[PDB]
Amino acid sequence: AMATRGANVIWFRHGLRLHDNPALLAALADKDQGIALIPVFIFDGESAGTKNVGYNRMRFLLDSLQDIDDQLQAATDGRGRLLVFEGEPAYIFRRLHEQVRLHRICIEQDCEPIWNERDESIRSLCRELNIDFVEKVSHTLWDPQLVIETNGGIPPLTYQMFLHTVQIIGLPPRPTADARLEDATFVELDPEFCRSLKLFEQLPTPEHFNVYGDNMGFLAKINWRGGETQALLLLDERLKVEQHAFERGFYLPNQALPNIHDSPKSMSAHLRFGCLSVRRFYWSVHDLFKNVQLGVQMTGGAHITGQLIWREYFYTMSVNNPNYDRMEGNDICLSIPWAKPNENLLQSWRLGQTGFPLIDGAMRQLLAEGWLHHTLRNTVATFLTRGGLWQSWEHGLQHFLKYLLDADWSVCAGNWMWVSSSAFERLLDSSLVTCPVALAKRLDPDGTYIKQYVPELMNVPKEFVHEPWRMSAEQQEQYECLIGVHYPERIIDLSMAVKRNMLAMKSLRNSLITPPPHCRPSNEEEVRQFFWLADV
Amino acid sequence: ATRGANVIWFRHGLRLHDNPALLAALADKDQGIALIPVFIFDGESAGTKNVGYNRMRFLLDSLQDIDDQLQAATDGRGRLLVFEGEPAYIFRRLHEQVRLHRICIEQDCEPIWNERDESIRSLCRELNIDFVEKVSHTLWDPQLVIETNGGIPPLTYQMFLHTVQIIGLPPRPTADARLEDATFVELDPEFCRSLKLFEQLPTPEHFNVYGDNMGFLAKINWRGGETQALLLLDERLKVEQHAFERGFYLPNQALPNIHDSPKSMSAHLRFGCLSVRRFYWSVHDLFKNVQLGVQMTGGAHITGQLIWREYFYTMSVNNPNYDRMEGNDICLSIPWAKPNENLLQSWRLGQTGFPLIDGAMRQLLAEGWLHHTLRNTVATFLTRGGLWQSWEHGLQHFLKYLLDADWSVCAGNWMWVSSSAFERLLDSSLVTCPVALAKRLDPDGTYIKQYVPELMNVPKEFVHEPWRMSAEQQEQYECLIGVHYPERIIDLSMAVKRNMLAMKSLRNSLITPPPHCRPSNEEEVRQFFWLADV
Ligand SMILES: Cc1cc2nc3c(=O)[nH]c(=O)nc-3n(C[C@H](O)[C@H](O)[C@H](O)COP(=O)(O)OP(=O)(O)OC[C@H]3O[C@@H](n4cnc5c(N)ncnc54)[C@H](O)[C@@H]3O)c2cc1C
Ligand SMILES: Cc1cc2nc3c(=O)[nH]c(=O)nc-3n(C[C@H](O)[C@H](O)[C@H](O)COP(=O)(O)OP(=O)(O)OC[C@H]3O[C@@H](n4cnc5c(N)ncnc54)[C@H](O)[C@@H]3O)c2cc1C
Ligand SMILES: [N+]
Ligand SMILES: [N+]
Ligand code: NA
Repeated sequence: AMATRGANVIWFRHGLRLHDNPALLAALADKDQGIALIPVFIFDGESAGTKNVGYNRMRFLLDSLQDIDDQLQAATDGRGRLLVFEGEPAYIFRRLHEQVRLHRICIEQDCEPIWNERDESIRSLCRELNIDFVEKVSHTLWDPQLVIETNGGIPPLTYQMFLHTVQIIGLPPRPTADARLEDATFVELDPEFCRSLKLFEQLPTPEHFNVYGDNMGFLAKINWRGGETQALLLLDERLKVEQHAFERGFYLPNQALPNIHDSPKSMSAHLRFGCLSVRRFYWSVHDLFKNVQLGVQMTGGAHITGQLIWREYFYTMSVNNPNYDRMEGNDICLSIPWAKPNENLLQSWRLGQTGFPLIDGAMRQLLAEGWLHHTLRNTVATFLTRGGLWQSWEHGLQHFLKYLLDADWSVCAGNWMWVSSSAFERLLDSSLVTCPVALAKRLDPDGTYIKQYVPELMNVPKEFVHEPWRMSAEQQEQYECLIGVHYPERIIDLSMAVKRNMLAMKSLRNSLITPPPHCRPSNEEEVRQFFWLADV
Repeated sequence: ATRGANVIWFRHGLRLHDNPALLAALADKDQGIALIPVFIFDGESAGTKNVGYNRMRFLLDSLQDIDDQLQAATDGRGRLLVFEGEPAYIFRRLHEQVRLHRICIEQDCEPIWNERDESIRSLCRELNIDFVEKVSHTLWDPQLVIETNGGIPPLTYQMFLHTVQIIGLPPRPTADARLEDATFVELDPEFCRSLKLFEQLPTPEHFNVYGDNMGFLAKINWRGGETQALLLLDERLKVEQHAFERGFYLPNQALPNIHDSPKSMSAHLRFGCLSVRRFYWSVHDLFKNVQLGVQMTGGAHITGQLIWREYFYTMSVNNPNYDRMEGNDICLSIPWAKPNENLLQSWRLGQTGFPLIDGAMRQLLAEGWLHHTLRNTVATFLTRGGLWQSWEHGLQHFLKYLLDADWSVCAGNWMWVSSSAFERLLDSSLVTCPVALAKRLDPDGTYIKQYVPELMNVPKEFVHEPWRMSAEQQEQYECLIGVHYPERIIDLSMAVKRNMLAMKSLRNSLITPPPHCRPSNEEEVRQFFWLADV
């Protein structure tokens, strides 16, 4: 009877939330005619970033599915559930269509080109089966196609060009209303069909996908809880923080040092899985201040609002570029003659065995927890590339894409290229941006951060903790820390590396004479904010 | 002959643009009511009581500007009439010659102008003259702001913003005045003589003001008047545009430039050569159509600067004692040292032996304008950060030699800077150190060698701390301390200890801080002083 009436699918990939979910609303729009809802997620070997993934992000993802499932049950008195499958989407959806007739398959759009093949196969399937393929934009602030269209059919390569494009377009859509689940119908599937199509009964663990709690030697430290429920708690906290900050005259972040000793309050992973709607984030910041805004005069939330648009910028840049995550064949990235892969240096970098305390601390925190402050992401990225080992950013990106809790394909690639390959931004070759030691004394004066993530430095006194090599032979003995034994010797000479790298970047500028269009800082001031530079 | 005429009486508001009083005066043109443009040197109007050569010249420049514009727009028919004498007496005598239907003025909100204005109000009642007053010297009607804040002025800049956020945007500038078809009066030549109507604009010397500023030849770098004001606004708008395009918003991003071109409109704003509403709205309209929600846009800081001016003007409105410590409820009573006339005079003359202080005080005498950071420096040095003398001596000297010198803005800043005992950041010799400050503000001593000529030959390594030259170096560079350049008049190290202690005692004797004019928070201090995040 109900199986004859039919159903709509809301297919989660990203967009892992019930709030501001226009695809979900569309799936629910046929309630009146008794048409059921089938909420589903499919472990694909790909979807939601599961191809190149580590334990920390796997756990975060599983947390977010568990959250959706929980909310589903709670609001339907147990009738509704998240159906989690493992297998190929086209195969799964064709079989499900047989069991109960699918009126619509509804998705939140995934604008990155690495999702095009997956989605075309479902679009193609929907044609053959006469299913309505409903695709709604809500992972990004605006319809990236609209932005690209308004910018002459190509993507803005510069943050400021990006703002100039959306200023023409106007404010982004507000979040949609909440979904009404109380009166939804859900399907009972045949238990033998469920066995056959690999419908999980309990949500799988990371180990089931052959992903274990060991990140290159480090015991995974789980400081975040994935999911829409947490995402909304974190939003509240951040809105309060913004309010206090404004009240106390703090506008731009340059008015306070980056704080790397901070609690795990970041919503970056939540934004990447859509546990938090970026439109809800944008608009609740806007509504919090706009009332108290007086003309063109500074109001609250200005910077945080711009942060969201940085996300928008990189996502949008990627849309029509399958080569976004590499240098060769990528026409928005400069061709820079990086050194040949040196696996020894690459592993040392990956492991936090470089011999520069701050780099090592950042990399080890990365492996353990899967999240770094923007400023530490700059520092290890700069060190790996232009300001250091002169290794291609592509090695850095593949490492980040695995061990970060966020690791948005487009955003991670974008920041990597922006930082490493903007040859014509000469500030970026300066040592105030390069020097990991001076930056350590600024970010971590007392060695608190360094001693935490580089525990062999624990007894080295504050005087030497940033520069353990300056200890004498005797001192290294006294503090149980021998350079080349207990803690690695610096794997490269930074001063000569910087001299060599500048020359090479200047030589590259000379051969182009004129800068081709590439992903780059809008201007020098933008670089200064972006690296949180100390006036100087 | 009972035709009638309206007076537009300039005191401040020295401009034809955005002049609702002028517009009101012109509004009867169709009934053939003439216009009589009037300025009166009455001993005090437009800050002419305690005035030096430089500002008198700026003022005369602005009067000349109005007169030239009046002539150019009427083929010589319209003239600015400038009298010397007492306003009530002058308007009474004028009214006998030609019936006055209205006397129109831009409001002067400072209490120091209440006696003058009430005397004309009273005269208008008696003579059946309509006394018309318009708000256009300030952004909002200061009375409204005060009513909105519980009947008392906001003592804090943030409290002030909070108060105007409730009221909404300030009025836009008015349309331009249409003078071409206007009528003017020809008075009786004898009446003109007996009433001391000038034929040519007076010079400062007519008022016993001479081009010598405490031994300093007056250097006129500024041109008074609306015409010049409108040009400077255009230049400034282009600056804001380029500043926004290159990413600069808060300007903790750029060092203060103390040796910049004479581009400030501070004096023009004080005299009303430039409408503050035109400034506000020109900035706003430049960026609002490219602002997206709550995101940063252009002109944020400059707009705020206009608000600081509003903040201080408003605060003074109902406080005749704004310019002094005793009897002044919004100023903490601080036990300043009794006057030391030698030290005060050394401060005025730039004979303190600290190059930056001396440089700034001499620039002040010669040119009558200083960068905000230099005003801060010489102000904390006189009081609190140095000599421990009352800000009152600082104010009276500023009110004389500055090109701007708004009674309320000047007093308000002097108090904010000198007497905010509870902002401990202001205690730190690190924001009171003129040597460290000079090395940051003027690394090559370019500014110092200009206004302190005797240091001209001192190498860069020594120009900020000349006393560090050996006997031989002092001789070689023609700068003997105590001889060519005075010895430091005070030991700052010991002074800072002494001063911090006194301020601490003050804070400790008041268990709870009374309401007083003060910074809103530490971050505000940081921007106000242009501090290096250190
Ligand atoms: C080498 C490198 C790789 C990076 N990879 C990622 C990534 O995979 N995913 C990711 O979200 N960010 C990435 N970033 C940018 C940035 O460091 C993180 O977004 C930031 O650290 C998140 O912390 P937060 O939530 O407290 O940021 P906030 O300053 O509080 O900003 C809030 C949100 O705005 C967005 N945002 C902030 N900065 C950027 C930025 N530079 N580019 C794009 N969006 C931004 C993020 O969604 C962030 O969560 C990378 C930066 C570098 C240098
Ligand atoms: C002891 C002391 C006395 C002062 N006396 C005066 C004075 O008599 N008249 C005066 O206009 N300013 C005064 N100021 C404030 C300030 O230094 C000047 O307004 C500024 O130097 C003018 O330069 P600018 O036009 O380039 O400023 P901008 O930064 O370009 O600001 C533009 C306008 O905003 C207003 N503004 C800026 N800062 C302030 C401020 N702190 N308080 C009130 N308004 C401000 C002024 O009208 C100024 O012209 C004083 C400051 C101190 C510390
Ligand atoms: N969204
Ligand atoms: N003169
Ligand atoms: Na993110």
